[PDB]
Amino acid sequence: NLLKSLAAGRCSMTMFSRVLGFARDAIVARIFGAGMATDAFFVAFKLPNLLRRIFAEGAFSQAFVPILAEYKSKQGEDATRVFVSYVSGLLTLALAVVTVAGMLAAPWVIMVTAPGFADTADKFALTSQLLKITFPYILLISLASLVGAILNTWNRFSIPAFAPTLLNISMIGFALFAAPYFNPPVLALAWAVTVGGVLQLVYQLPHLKKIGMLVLPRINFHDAGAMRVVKQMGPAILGVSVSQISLIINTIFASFLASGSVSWMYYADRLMEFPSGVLGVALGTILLPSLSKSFASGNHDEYNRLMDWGLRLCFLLALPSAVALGILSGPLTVSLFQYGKFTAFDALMTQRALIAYSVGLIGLIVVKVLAPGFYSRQDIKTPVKIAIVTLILTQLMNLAFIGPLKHAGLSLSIGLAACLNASLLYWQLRKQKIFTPQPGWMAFLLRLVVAVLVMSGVLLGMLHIMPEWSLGTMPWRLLRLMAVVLAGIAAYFAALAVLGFKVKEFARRTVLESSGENLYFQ
Ligand SMILES: CCCCCCCC/C=C/CCCCCCCC(=O)OC[C@H](O)CO
Ligand SMILES: CCCCCCCC/C=C/CCCCCCCC(=O)OC[C@H](O)CO
Ligand SMILES: CCCCCCCC/C=C/CCCCCCCC(=O)OC[C@H](O)CO
Ligand SMILES: CCCCCCCC/C=C\CCCCCCCC(=O)OC[C@H](O)CO
Repeated sequence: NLLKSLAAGRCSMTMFSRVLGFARDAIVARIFGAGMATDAFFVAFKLPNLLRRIFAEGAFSQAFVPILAEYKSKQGEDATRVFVSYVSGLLTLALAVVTVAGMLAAPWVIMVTAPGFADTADKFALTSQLLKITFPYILLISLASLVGAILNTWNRFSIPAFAPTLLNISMIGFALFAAPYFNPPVLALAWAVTVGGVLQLVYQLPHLKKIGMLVLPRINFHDAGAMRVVKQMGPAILGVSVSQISLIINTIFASFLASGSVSWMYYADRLMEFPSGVLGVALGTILLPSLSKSFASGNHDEYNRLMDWGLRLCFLLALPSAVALGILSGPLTVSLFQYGKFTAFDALMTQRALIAYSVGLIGLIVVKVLAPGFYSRQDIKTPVKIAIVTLILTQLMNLAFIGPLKHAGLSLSIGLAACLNASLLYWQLRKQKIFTPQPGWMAFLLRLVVAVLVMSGVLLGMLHIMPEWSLGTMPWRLLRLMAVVLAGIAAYFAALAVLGFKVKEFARRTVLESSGENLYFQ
Protein backbone atom coordinates (compact mmCIF):
# COMPACT_ATOMS: atom_id res chain seq x y z
CA ASN A 1 0.00 0.00 0.00
CA LEU A 2 1.37 3.38 -1.09
CA LEU A 3 0.09 4.91 2.16
CA LYS A 4 2.71 3.04 4.21
CA SER A 5 5.24 5.54 2.81
CA LEU A 6 3.64 8.50 4.62
CA ALA A 7 3.73 6.97 8.12
CA ALA A 8 7.31 5.75 7.57
CA GLY A 9 8.97 7.41 10.54
CA ARG A 10 9.13 11.05 9.49
CA CYS A 11 5.42 11.37 10.28
CA SER A 12 6.38 12.53 13.76
CA MET A 13 9.13 14.55 12.11
CA THR A 14 6.69 16.46 9.89
CA MET A 15 5.00 17.41 13.15
CA PHE A 16 8.22 18.48 14.87
CA SER A 17 9.33 20.42 11.78
CA ARG A 18 6.03 22.27 11.29
CA VAL A 19 5.71 23.09 15.00
CA LEU A 20 9.25 24.46 15.20
CA GLY A 21 8.67 26.59 12.10
CA PHE A 22 5.54 28.01 13.69
CA ALA A 23 7.63 28.66 16.80
CA ARG A 24 10.10 30.66 14.71
CA ASP A 25 7.48 32.89 13.09
CA ALA A 26 5.71 33.46 16.41
CA ILE A 27 8.99 34.47 18.05
CA VAL A 28 9.93 36.70 15.11
CA ALA A 29 6.47 38.28 15.29
CA ARG A 30 6.87 39.02 19.01
CA ILE A 31 10.37 40.46 18.94
CA PHE A 32 10.31 42.25 15.56
CA GLY A 33 6.62 42.69 14.72
CA ALA A 34 5.48 43.45 11.16
CA GLY A 35 7.07 46.74 10.16
CA MET A 36 10.18 48.38 8.70
CA ALA A 37 12.75 45.83 9.82
CA THR A 38 10.73 42.67 9.13
CA ASP A 39 9.80 44.17 5.75
CA ALA A 40 13.50 44.49 4.94
CA PHE A 41 14.31 40.99 6.18
CA PHE A 42 11.40 39.27 4.44
CA VAL A 43 12.48 40.79 1.12
CA ALA A 44 16.06 39.57 1.61
CA PHE A 45 14.65 36.21 2.78
CA LYS A 46 12.60 35.70 -0.40
CA LEU A 47 14.95 33.56 -2.50
CA PRO A 48 16.31 31.66 0.55
CA ASN A 49 12.77 31.00 1.80
CA LEU A 50 11.91 29.61 -1.65
CA LEU A 51 14.86 27.20 -1.64
CA ARG A 52 14.35 26.17 1.99
CA ARG A 53 10.83 25.10 1.07
CA ILE A 54 12.17 22.88 -1.71
CA PHE A 55 14.59 21.09 0.63
CA ALA A 56 12.11 20.86 3.51
CA GLU A 57 9.40 19.45 1.22
CA GLY A 58 11.80 16.91 -0.30
CA ALA A 59 11.17 18.31 -3.78
CA PHE A 60 14.70 18.01 -5.16
CA SER A 61 14.90 14.47 -3.79
CA GLN A 62 11.68 13.62 -5.65
CA ALA A 63 13.49 14.83 -8.80
CA PHE A 64 17.15 13.84 -8.34
CA VAL A 65 16.78 10.45 -6.61
CA PRO A 66 15.25 8.74 -9.71
CA ILE A 67 18.10 10.12 -11.82
CA LEU A 68 20.79 9.00 -9.36
CA ALA A 69 19.03 5.69 -8.61
CA GLU A 70 18.90 4.81 -12.32
CA TYR A 71 22.60 5.57 -12.77
CA LYS A 72 23.84 3.89 -9.63
CA SER A 73 22.07 0.65 -10.57
CA LYS A 74 22.89 0.29 -14.28
CA GLN A 75 26.43 1.66 -14.48
CA GLY A 76 28.01 1.88 -11.08
CA GLU A 77 28.94 3.25 -7.68
CA ASP A 78 32.42 4.03 -9.00
CA ALA A 79 30.91 6.01 -11.88
CA THR A 80 28.24 7.50 -9.60
CA ARG A 81 30.87 9.25 -7.47
CA VAL A 82 32.09 10.83 -10.71
CA PHE A 83 28.56 11.83 -11.73
CA VAL A 84 27.93 13.36 -8.30
CA SER A 85 31.28 15.17 -8.49
CA TYR A 86 30.25 16.67 -11.84
CA VAL A 87 26.73 17.52 -10.66
CA SER A 88 28.12 18.96 -7.42
CA GLY A 89 30.70 21.03 -9.30
CA LEU A 90 28.20 22.62 -11.68
CA LEU A 91 25.84 23.53 -8.82
CA THR A 92 28.70 25.00 -6.79
CA LEU A 93 30.25 26.98 -9.65
CA ALA A 94 26.94 28.32 -11.00
CA LEU A 95 25.62 29.26 -7.57
CA ALA A 96 28.97 30.59 -6.33
CA VAL A 97 29.06 33.18 -9.11
CA VAL A 98 25.38 34.08 -8.61
CA THR A 99 25.90 34.52 -4.86
CA VAL A 100 29.05 36.63 -5.28
CA ALA A 101 27.45 38.71 -8.05
CA GLY A 102 24.33 39.21 -5.95
CA MET A 103 26.42 40.26 -2.95
CA LEU A 104 28.47 42.87 -4.84
CA ALA A 105 25.32 44.06 -6.65
CA ALA A 106 22.96 43.82 -3.67
CA PRO A 107 21.66 47.44 -3.84
CA TRP A 108 20.83 46.90 -7.51
CA VAL A 109 19.06 43.64 -6.68
CA ILE A 110 16.77 45.53 -4.30
CA MET A 111 16.21 48.19 -6.98
CA VAL A 112 14.65 45.38 -9.04
CA THR A 113 12.87 43.38 -6.33
CA ALA A 114 11.67 46.12 -3.94
CA PRO A 115 11.84 49.43 -5.84
CA GLY A 116 9.35 51.13 -3.52
CA PHE A 117 11.96 50.85 -0.75
CA ALA A 118 14.06 53.52 -2.51
CA ASP A 119 11.81 56.25 -1.07
CA THR A 120 13.17 55.21 2.36
CA ALA A 121 16.96 55.47 2.21
CA ASP A 122 17.48 53.79 5.58
CA LYS A 123 15.04 50.95 4.89
CA PHE A 124 16.69 50.41 1.49
CA ALA A 125 20.21 50.23 2.93
CA LEU A 126 19.10 47.72 5.57
CA THR A 127 17.42 45.49 2.98
CA SER A 128 20.55 45.52 0.81
CA GLN A 129 22.65 44.65 3.86
CA LEU A 130 20.41 41.76 4.91
CA LEU A 131 20.41 40.42 1.34
CA LYS A 132 24.22 40.53 1.32
CA ILE A 133 24.36 38.46 4.51
CA THR A 134 21.81 35.87 3.32
CA PHE A 135 22.95 35.19 -0.29
CA PRO A 136 25.48 32.47 0.74
CA TYR A 137 22.45 30.48 1.91
CA ILE A 138 21.45 29.94 -1.73
CA LEU A 139 24.64 27.98 -2.30
CA LEU A 140 24.56 26.31 1.13
CA ILE A 141 20.95 25.13 0.88
CA SER A 142 21.47 23.81 -2.65
CA LEU A 143 24.44 21.61 -1.77
CA ALA A 144 22.50 20.32 1.24
CA SER A 145 19.60 19.40 -1.03
CA LEU A 146 21.96 17.46 -3.29
CA VAL A 147 23.60 15.73 -0.31
CA GLY A 148 20.19 14.84 1.09
CA ALA A 149 19.23 13.27 -2.23
CA ILE A 150 22.41 11.17 -2.31
CA LEU A 151 21.66 9.90 1.19
CA ASN A 152 18.04 9.23 0.22
CA THR A 153 19.17 7.24 -2.82
CA TRP A 154 21.23 5.09 -0.42
CA ASN A 155 18.14 4.70 1.83
CA ARG A 156 19.10 6.64 4.98
CA PHE A 157 16.16 9.10 5.00
CA SER A 158 16.17 10.18 8.66
CA ILE A 159 19.32 12.33 8.65
CA PRO A 160 18.19 14.36 5.58
CA ALA A 161 14.62 14.67 6.89
CA PHE A 162 15.90 16.25 10.11
CA ALA A 163 18.31 18.82 8.59
CA PRO A 164 15.46 21.27 7.77
CA THR A 165 15.00 21.64 11.54
CA LEU A 166 18.44 23.23 11.87
CA LEU A 167 17.50 26.50 10.15
CA ASN A 168 14.61 27.11 12.54
CA ILE A 169 16.85 26.18 15.49
CA SER A 170 19.38 28.75 14.26
CA MET A 171 16.89 31.58 13.78
CA ILE A 172 15.13 30.92 17.10
CA GLY A 173 18.39 30.99 19.05
CA PHE A 174 19.63 34.12 17.30
CA ALA A 175 16.29 35.91 17.72
CA LEU A 176 16.03 35.05 21.42
CA PHE A 177 19.65 35.39 22.55
CA ALA A 178 21.81 37.13 19.91
CA ALA A 179 19.49 39.87 18.60
CA PRO A 180 20.10 42.41 21.44
CA TYR A 181 23.82 42.39 20.62
CA PHE A 182 23.19 43.49 17.00
CA ASN A 183 22.14 46.91 15.72
CA PRO A 184 19.65 46.88 14.18
CA PRO A 185 18.68 43.60 15.88
CA VAL A 186 17.16 42.07 12.71
CA LEU A 187 20.75 41.61 11.54
CA ALA A 188 20.72 38.56 13.82
CA LEU A 189 18.02 36.93 11.68
CA ALA A 190 20.12 37.33 8.53
CA TRP A 191 23.16 35.73 10.17
CA ALA A 192 20.94 33.00 11.60
CA VAL A 193 19.88 32.02 8.07
CA THR A 194 23.44 31.72 6.73
CA VAL A 195 24.51 29.87 9.88
CA GLY A 196 21.43 27.68 9.49
CA GLY A 197 22.51 26.93 5.94
CA VAL A 198 26.02 25.96 7.06
CA LEU A 199 24.53 23.60 9.65
CA GLN A 200 22.03 22.02 7.24
CA LEU A 201 24.97 20.98 5.03
CA VAL A 202 27.65 20.12 7.60
CA TYR A 203 25.11 17.97 9.47
CA GLN A 204 24.79 15.60 6.50
CA LEU A 205 28.42 15.48 5.31
CA PRO A 206 29.78 12.81 7.74
CA HIS A 207 27.01 10.38 6.80
CA LEU A 208 27.95 10.90 3.15
CA LYS A 209 31.54 10.01 4.04
CA LYS A 210 30.29 6.65 5.34
CA ILE A 211 28.59 5.68 2.05
CA GLY A 212 31.67 6.66 0.06
CA MET A 213 29.82 9.48 -1.74
CA LEU A 214 31.76 12.46 -0.32
CA VAL A 215 33.65 13.61 -3.41
CA LEU A 216 35.44 16.85 -4.07
CA PRO A 217 33.40 18.91 -6.58
CA ARG A 218 34.88 19.10 -10.09
CA ILE A 219 33.76 20.65 -13.36
CA ASN A 220 33.22 18.80 -16.65
CA PHE A 221 30.90 20.54 -19.12
CA HIS A 222 31.01 17.43 -21.35
CA ASP A 223 28.90 15.31 -18.97
CA ALA A 224 25.51 15.71 -20.65
CA GLY A 225 23.90 13.91 -17.71
CA ALA A 226 25.28 16.48 -15.28
CA MET A 227 24.16 19.32 -17.56
CA ARG A 228 20.56 18.10 -17.96
CA VAL A 229 20.20 17.65 -14.19
CA VAL A 230 21.26 21.21 -13.36
CA LYS A 231 19.75 22.82 -16.47
CA GLN A 232 16.32 21.26 -15.92
CA MET A 233 16.28 22.11 -12.21
CA GLY A 234 14.70 25.50 -12.88
CA PRO A 235 11.99 24.50 -15.37
CA ALA A 236 10.99 21.65 -13.04
CA ILE A 237 10.52 24.01 -10.09
CA LEU A 238 8.67 26.56 -12.23
CA GLY A 239 6.08 24.01 -13.33
CA VAL A 240 5.20 23.18 -9.70
CA SER A 241 6.08 26.41 -7.85
CA VAL A 242 4.35 29.31 -9.64
CA SER A 243 2.66 30.51 -6.44
CA GLN A 244 6.01 30.78 -4.65
CA ILE A 245 7.65 32.57 -7.57
CA SER A 246 4.67 34.93 -7.64
CA LEU A 247 5.39 35.93 -4.02
CA ILE A 248 8.83 37.06 -5.16
CA ILE A 249 7.45 39.11 -8.06
CA ASN A 250 4.54 40.52 -6.03
CA THR A 251 7.20 41.94 -3.69
CA ILE A 252 7.85 44.50 -6.44
CA PHE A 253 4.27 45.77 -6.19
CA ALA A 254 4.19 45.40 -2.40
CA SER A 255 7.29 47.60 -2.03
CA PHE A 256 5.06 50.59 -2.87
CA LEU A 257 2.33 49.80 -0.32
CA ALA A 258 2.05 50.56 3.40
CA SER A 259 4.71 49.69 5.96
CA GLY A 260 4.38 45.99 6.71
CA SER A 261 2.72 44.93 3.44
CA VAL A 262 5.60 42.52 2.83
CA SER A 263 5.40 41.20 6.40
CA TRP A 264 1.62 40.77 6.38
CA MET A 265 1.96 38.78 3.15
CA TYR A 266 4.76 36.68 4.64
CA TYR A 267 2.85 35.70 7.78
CA ALA A 268 -0.30 34.94 5.79
CA ASP A 269 1.64 32.69 3.40
CA ARG A 270 3.32 30.79 6.25
CA LEU A 271 -0.07 30.07 7.83
CA MET A 272 -1.22 28.63 4.51
CA GLU A 273 2.11 26.85 4.01
CA PHE A 274 0.92 24.36 6.66
CA PRO A 275 -1.98 22.74 4.73
CA SER A 276 -0.22 23.44 1.42
CA GLY A 277 3.04 21.81 2.49
CA VAL A 278 1.73 18.81 4.43
CA LEU A 279 -0.84 17.83 1.81
CA GLY A 280 1.41 18.72 -1.12
CA VAL A 281 4.30 16.59 0.14
CA ALA A 282 2.05 13.64 1.02
CA LEU A 283 0.41 13.73 -2.41
CA GLY A 284 3.78 14.06 -4.14
CA THR A 285 5.42 11.27 -2.14
CA ILE A 286 2.62 8.93 -3.26
CA LEU A 287 2.07 10.03 -6.87
CA LEU A 288 5.23 10.83 -8.86
CA PRO A 289 7.11 7.56 -8.07
CA SER A 290 4.18 5.26 -8.85
CA LEU A 291 3.00 7.22 -11.89
CA SER A 292 6.54 7.19 -13.28
CA LYS A 293 6.63 3.44 -12.61
CA SER A 294 3.36 2.83 -14.46
CA PHE A 295 4.50 4.95 -17.41
CA ALA A 296 7.75 2.98 -17.60
CA SER A 297 5.86 -0.32 -17.83
CA GLY A 298 2.90 0.83 -19.94
CA ASN A 299 0.44 0.23 -17.07
CA HIS A 300 -2.11 2.67 -18.48
CA ASP A 301 -4.90 1.61 -16.11
CA GLU A 302 -2.93 1.95 -12.88
CA TYR A 303 -1.55 5.29 -14.07
CA ASN A 304 -5.10 6.51 -14.71
CA ARG A 305 -6.51 4.98 -11.52
CA LEU A 306 -3.92 6.37 -9.10
CA MET A 307 -4.37 9.71 -10.87
CA ASP A 308 -8.10 9.71 -10.10
CA TRP A 309 -7.65 8.55 -6.49
CA GLY A 310 -5.11 11.26 -5.71
CA LEU A 311 -7.25 13.98 -7.21
CA ARG A 312 -10.13 12.77 -5.00
CA LEU A 313 -7.87 12.78 -1.93
CA CYS A 314 -7.02 16.31 -3.09
CA PHE A 315 -10.57 17.68 -2.98
CA LEU A 316 -11.39 15.60 0.11
CA LEU A 317 -8.79 17.40 2.23
CA ALA A 318 -8.10 20.72 0.46
CA LEU A 319 -11.69 21.98 0.22
CA PRO A 320 -12.44 21.76 3.98
CA SER A 321 -8.98 23.11 4.83
CA ALA A 322 -9.43 26.04 2.44
CA VAL A 323 -12.81 26.97 3.90
CA ALA A 324 -11.50 26.39 7.43
CA LEU A 325 -8.52 28.72 6.95
CA GLY A 326 -10.88 31.40 5.68
CA ILE A 327 -13.39 31.02 8.50
CA LEU A 328 -10.59 30.75 11.08
CA SER A 329 -8.29 33.39 9.54
CA GLY A 330 -8.98 35.82 12.38
CA PRO A 331 -8.65 33.37 15.27
CA LEU A 332 -5.52 31.86 13.69
CA THR A 333 -3.74 35.20 13.27
CA VAL A 334 -4.65 36.47 16.75
CA SER A 335 -3.86 33.21 18.57
CA LEU A 336 -0.52 32.51 16.88
CA PHE A 337 1.02 35.95 16.24
CA GLN A 338 -0.67 38.75 18.23
CA TYR A 339 1.98 39.13 20.92
CA GLY A 340 4.63 41.74 21.53
CA LYS A 341 5.26 43.99 18.53
CA PHE A 342 2.64 42.23 16.33
CA THR A 343 -0.55 44.19 17.00
CA ALA A 344 -4.24 43.62 16.27
CA PHE A 345 -3.83 45.84 13.20
CA ASP A 346 -1.05 43.53 12.02
CA ALA A 347 -3.38 40.59 12.72
CA LEU A 348 -6.16 42.10 10.58
CA MET A 349 -3.78 42.88 7.71
CA THR A 350 -2.42 39.33 7.90
CA GLN A 351 -5.96 37.92 8.10
CA ARG A 352 -7.07 39.80 4.98
CA ALA A 353 -4.13 38.47 2.95
CA LEU A 354 -4.85 34.98 4.29
CA ILE A 355 -8.50 35.09 3.21
CA ALA A 356 -7.26 36.01 -0.27
CA TYR A 357 -4.63 33.24 -0.27
CA SER A 358 -7.31 30.81 0.94
CA VAL A 359 -9.13 30.84 -2.42
CA GLY A 360 -6.16 29.11 -4.08
CA LEU A 361 -5.39 26.28 -1.65
CA ILE A 362 -7.40 23.82 -3.75
CA GLY A 363 -5.57 24.91 -6.90
CA LEU A 364 -2.14 24.57 -5.29
CA ILE A 365 -2.91 20.98 -4.31
CA VAL A 366 -4.43 20.06 -7.67
CA VAL A 367 -1.18 21.32 -9.22
CA LYS A 368 0.75 18.96 -6.93
CA VAL A 369 -1.28 16.13 -8.51
CA LEU A 370 -1.62 17.19 -12.15
CA ALA A 371 1.93 18.38 -12.82
CA PRO A 372 3.31 14.92 -11.86
CA GLY A 373 0.95 13.40 -14.44
CA PHE A 374 3.05 15.25 -17.01
CA TYR A 375 6.39 14.82 -15.23
CA SER A 376 5.85 11.05 -15.05
CA ARG A 377 5.72 10.97 -18.87
CA GLN A 378 8.85 13.18 -19.07
CA ASP A 379 6.86 16.24 -20.18
CA ILE A 380 8.19 19.35 -18.46
CA LYS A 381 7.33 21.56 -21.44
CA THR A 382 3.56 21.52 -20.87
CA PRO A 383 3.53 22.50 -17.15
CA VAL A 384 6.20 25.11 -17.90
CA LYS A 385 4.20 26.79 -20.68
CA ILE A 386 1.15 26.81 -18.39
CA ALA A 387 3.37 28.25 -15.65
CA ILE A 388 4.42 31.17 -17.86
CA VAL A 389 0.82 32.01 -18.81
CA THR A 390 -0.11 31.90 -15.12
CA LEU A 391 2.71 34.26 -14.15
CA ILE A 392 1.65 36.79 -16.79
CA LEU A 393 -2.01 36.72 -15.77
CA THR A 394 -1.14 36.97 -12.07
CA GLN A 395 0.58 40.29 -12.73
CA LEU A 396 -2.42 41.52 -14.74
CA MET A 397 -4.71 40.74 -11.79
CA ASN A 398 -2.29 42.74 -9.63
CA LEU A 399 -3.02 45.88 -11.68
CA ALA A 400 -6.74 45.23 -11.21
CA PHE A 401 -6.67 44.31 -7.51
CA ILE A 402 -3.91 46.47 -5.98
CA GLY A 403 -6.15 49.54 -6.07
CA PRO A 404 -9.13 48.41 -3.99
CA LEU A 405 -7.45 45.64 -1.98
CA LYS A 406 -3.77 46.71 -1.59
CA HIS A 407 -1.61 43.80 -0.31
CA ALA A 408 -4.69 41.56 -0.05
CA GLY A 409 -5.37 41.99 -3.77
CA LEU A 410 -1.80 40.92 -4.49
CA SER A 411 -2.54 37.90 -2.29
CA LEU A 412 -5.82 37.25 -4.14
CA SER A 413 -4.00 37.37 -7.49
CA ILE A 414 -1.92 34.41 -6.30
CA GLY A 415 -5.04 32.63 -5.05
CA LEU A 416 -7.01 32.91 -8.28
CA ALA A 417 -3.89 32.09 -10.32
CA ALA A 418 -3.38 28.75 -8.56
CA CYS A 419 -6.95 27.82 -9.46
CA LEU A 420 -6.11 28.93 -13.00
CA ASN A 421 -2.85 26.94 -13.06
CA ALA A 422 -4.71 23.82 -11.94
CA SER A 423 -7.58 24.11 -14.44
CA LEU A 424 -5.12 24.68 -17.30
CA LEU A 425 -3.29 21.48 -16.33
CA TYR A 426 -6.54 19.50 -16.25
CA TRP A 427 -7.65 20.87 -19.62
CA GLN A 428 -4.27 19.89 -21.07
CA LEU A 429 -4.40 16.36 -19.62
CA ARG A 430 -7.84 15.90 -21.21
CA LYS A 431 -7.06 17.46 -24.60
CA GLN A 432 -3.76 15.57 -24.91
CA LYS A 433 -5.70 12.36 -24.03
CA ILE A 434 -3.55 11.37 -21.05
CA PHE A 435 -6.03 11.32 -18.16
CA THR A 436 -9.70 10.34 -18.20
CA PRO A 437 -11.54 10.31 -14.86
CA GLN A 438 -13.37 7.49 -13.15
CA PRO A 439 -17.17 7.75 -12.87
CA GLY A 440 -19.01 9.36 -10.00
CA TRP A 441 -17.11 12.64 -9.62
CA MET A 442 -20.26 14.77 -9.45
CA ALA A 443 -21.72 12.63 -6.66
CA PHE A 444 -18.33 12.60 -4.91
CA LEU A 445 -18.06 16.39 -5.07
CA LEU A 446 -21.65 16.98 -3.95
CA ARG A 447 -21.20 15.04 -0.71
CA LEU A 448 -18.00 16.99 -0.05
CA VAL A 449 -19.79 20.31 -0.56
CA VAL A 450 -22.55 19.28 1.86
CA ALA A 451 -20.03 18.08 4.45
CA VAL A 452 -18.15 21.38 4.10
CA LEU A 453 -21.30 23.39 4.86
CA VAL A 454 -21.92 21.17 7.91
CA MET A 455 -18.35 21.83 9.04
CA SER A 456 -18.69 25.56 8.37
CA GLY A 457 -21.92 25.65 10.36
CA VAL A 458 -20.27 23.94 13.33
CA LEU A 459 -17.21 26.18 12.92
CA LEU A 460 -19.24 29.40 12.87
CA GLY A 461 -21.32 28.26 15.83
CA MET A 462 -18.21 27.38 17.83
CA LEU A 463 -16.81 30.85 17.12
CA HIS A 464 -20.00 32.44 18.46
CA ILE A 465 -19.81 30.72 21.86
CA MET A 466 -16.10 31.50 22.20
CA PRO A 467 -14.68 34.69 23.73
CA GLU A 468 -12.59 37.35 22.00
CA TRP A 469 -9.57 35.62 20.53
CA SER A 470 -7.12 37.98 22.24
CA LEU A 471 -8.43 36.86 25.66
CA GLY A 472 -5.67 35.16 27.63
CA THR A 473 -2.04 34.29 27.08
CA MET A 474 -0.88 31.99 24.27
CA PRO A 475 -1.73 28.62 25.94
CA TRP A 476 -5.34 29.70 26.53
CA ARG A 477 -5.76 31.03 22.98
CA LEU A 478 -4.25 27.85 21.51
CA LEU A 479 -6.37 25.57 23.71
CA ARG A 480 -9.51 27.33 22.47
CA LEU A 481 -8.30 27.16 18.86
CA MET A 482 -7.84 23.39 19.16
CA ALA A 483 -11.40 23.05 20.49
CA VAL A 484 -12.77 24.83 17.42
CA VAL A 485 -10.53 22.87 15.02
CA LEU A 486 -11.43 19.49 16.54
CA ALA A 487 -15.11 20.41 16.24
CA GLY A 488 -14.68 21.17 12.54
CA ILE A 489 -12.69 18.03 11.70
CA ALA A 490 -15.24 15.91 13.57
CA ALA A 491 -18.20 17.57 11.84
CA TYR A 492 -16.60 17.20 8.41
CA PHE A 493 -15.86 13.49 8.73
CA ALA A 494 -19.09 12.83 10.63
CA ALA A 495 -21.08 14.34 7.75
CA LEU A 496 -19.20 12.27 5.15
CA ALA A 497 -19.96 9.01 6.97
CA VAL A 498 -23.62 10.03 7.27
CA LEU A 499 -23.69 10.72 3.52
CA GLY A 500 -22.02 7.33 2.99
CA PHE A 501 -18.32 8.03 2.40
CA LYS A 502 -15.93 5.43 3.86
CA VAL A 503 -12.64 7.10 4.76
CA LYS A 504 -11.23 3.73 5.90
CA GLU A 505 -12.18 1.99 2.63
CA PHE A 506 -10.82 4.98 0.68
CA ALA A 507 -7.41 4.21 2.24
CA ARG A 508 -7.71 0.54 1.17
CA ARG A 509 -8.45 1.13 -2.51
CA THR A 510 -7.15 -1.71 -4.67
CA VAL A 511 -5.02 0.62 -6.81
CA LEU A 512 -3.00 1.55 -3.72
CA GLU A 513 -2.11 -2.11 -3.10
CA SER A 514 -0.87 -2.93 -6.60
CA SER A 515 0.85 0.43 -7.11
CA GLY A 516 2.85 -0.04 -3.92
CA GLU A 517 3.73 -3.62 -4.87
CA ASN A 518 4.75 -2.65 -8.41
CA LEU A 519 7.02 0.14 -7.13
CA TYR A 520 8.54 -1.27 -3.93
CA PHE A 521 9.38 -4.72 -5.34
CA GLN A 522 10.98 -3.55 -8.60
C1 LIG B 1 -7.52 32.64 -19.43
C2 LIG B 1 -6.44 32.46 -20.47
C3 LIG B 1 -5.90 31.05 -20.58
C4 LIG B 1 -4.78 30.95 -21.58
C5 LIG B 1 -4.26 29.55 -21.82
C6 LIG B 1 -3.15 29.49 -22.84
C7 LIG B 1 -2.81 28.11 -23.36
C8 LIG B 1 -2.05 27.23 -22.41
C9 LIG B 1 -1.60 25.97 -23.08
C10 LIG B 1 -0.36 25.63 -23.32
C11 LIG B 1 0.04 24.64 -24.37
C12 LIG B 1 0.83 23.48 -23.85
C13 LIG B 1 1.44 22.64 -24.96
C14 LIG B 1 2.72 21.93 -24.59
C15 LIG B 1 3.44 21.32 -25.76
C16 LIG B 1 2.53 20.53 -26.69
C17 LIG B 1 3.23 20.02 -27.91
C18 LIG B 1 4.05 18.78 -27.65
O1 LIG B 1 3.60 17.72 -27.31
O2 LIG B 1 5.34 18.99 -27.88
C19 LIG B 1 6.25 18.13 -27.15
C20 LIG B 1 7.63 18.28 -27.75
O3 LIG B 1 7.72 17.45 -28.90
C21 LIG B 1 8.74 17.93 -26.78
O4 LIG B 1 10.03 18.12 -27.36
C1 LIG C 1 11.48 42.98 -13.27
C2 LIG C 1 11.48 44.49 -13.28
C3 LIG C 1 10.58 45.09 -12.22
C4 LIG C 1 10.63 46.60 -12.15
C5 LIG C 1 9.97 47.31 -13.31
C6 LIG C 1 8.47 47.46 -13.16
C7 LIG C 1 8.02 48.30 -11.98
C8 LIG C 1 6.54 48.44 -11.87
C9 LIG C 1 6.05 49.19 -10.67
C10 LIG C 1 4.78 49.45 -10.44
C11 LIG C 1 4.19 50.05 -9.20
C12 LIG C 1 3.08 49.24 -8.60
C13 LIG C 1 2.55 49.80 -7.29
C14 LIG C 1 1.71 51.05 -7.41
C15 LIG C 1 1.93 52.05 -6.30
C16 LIG C 1 0.67 52.71 -5.77
C17 LIG C 1 -0.09 51.84 -4.82
C18 LIG C 1 -1.49 51.53 -5.27
O1 LIG C 1 -1.77 50.91 -6.26
O2 LIG C 1 -2.39 52.02 -4.43
C19 LIG C 1 -3.76 51.99 -4.90
C20 LIG C 1 -4.23 53.40 -5.13
O3 LIG C 1 -3.09 54.24 -5.32
C21 LIG C 1 -5.09 53.96 -4.02
O4 LIG C 1 -6.26 53.16 -3.82
C1 LIG D 1 -19.35 19.33 18.41
C2 LIG D 1 -19.97 20.70 18.63
C3 LIG D 1 -20.01 21.13 20.08
C4 LIG D 1 -18.67 21.37 20.72
C5 LIG D 1 -18.73 21.72 22.19
C6 LIG D 1 -17.43 22.19 22.77
C7 LIG D 1 -17.44 22.34 24.28
C8 LIG D 1 -16.27 23.11 24.82
C9 LIG D 1 -16.36 24.57 24.51
C10 LIG D 1 -16.06 25.55 25.32
C11 LIG D 1 -16.57 26.95 25.20
C12 LIG D 1 -15.87 27.93 26.09
C13 LIG D 1 -16.71 29.15 26.43
C14 LIG D 1 -15.95 30.32 27.00
C15 LIG D 1 -14.49 30.05 27.27
C16 LIG D 1 -13.76 31.24 27.88
C17 LIG D 1 -14.26 31.56 29.25
C18 LIG D 1 -14.02 32.99 29.65
O1 LIG D 1 -13.27 33.35 30.52
O2 LIG D 1 -14.74 33.83 28.91
C19 LIG D 1 -15.03 35.11 29.52
C20 LIG D 1 -16.14 34.91 30.53
O3 LIG D 1 -17.36 34.66 29.84
C21 LIG D 1 -16.31 36.07 31.48
O4 LIG D 1 -15.17 36.23 32.32
C1 LIG E 1 -13.12 27.88 -5.09
C2 LIG E 1 -12.75 26.54 -5.67
C3 LIG E 1 -11.92 26.61 -6.93
C4 LIG E 1 -11.48 25.25 -7.40
C5 LIG E 1 -10.62 25.27 -8.64
C6 LIG E 1 -9.95 23.94 -8.92
C7 LIG E 1 -9.56 23.73 -10.37
C8 LIG E 1 -8.86 22.42 -10.62
C9 LIG E 1 -8.98 21.95 -12.03
C10 LIG E 1 -9.40 20.76 -12.37
C11 LIG E 1 -9.76 19.69 -11.39
C12 LIG E 1 -10.95 18.87 -11.80
C13 LIG E 1 -11.24 17.70 -10.88
C14 LIG E 1 -11.82 16.50 -11.58
C15 LIG E 1 -13.19 16.72 -12.18
C16 LIG E 1 -13.65 15.60 -13.10
C17 LIG E 1 -15.09 15.72 -13.48
C18 LIG E 1 -15.47 14.79 -14.60
O1 LIG E 1 -15.22 14.97 -15.76
O2 LIG E 1 -16.13 13.73 -14.16
C19 LIG E 1 -16.39 12.70 -15.14
C20 LIG E 1 -17.27 11.64 -14.52
O3 LIG E 1 -16.66 11.13 -13.34
C21 LIG E 1 -17.60 10.51 -15.47
O4 LIG E 1 -16.41 9.88 -15.97
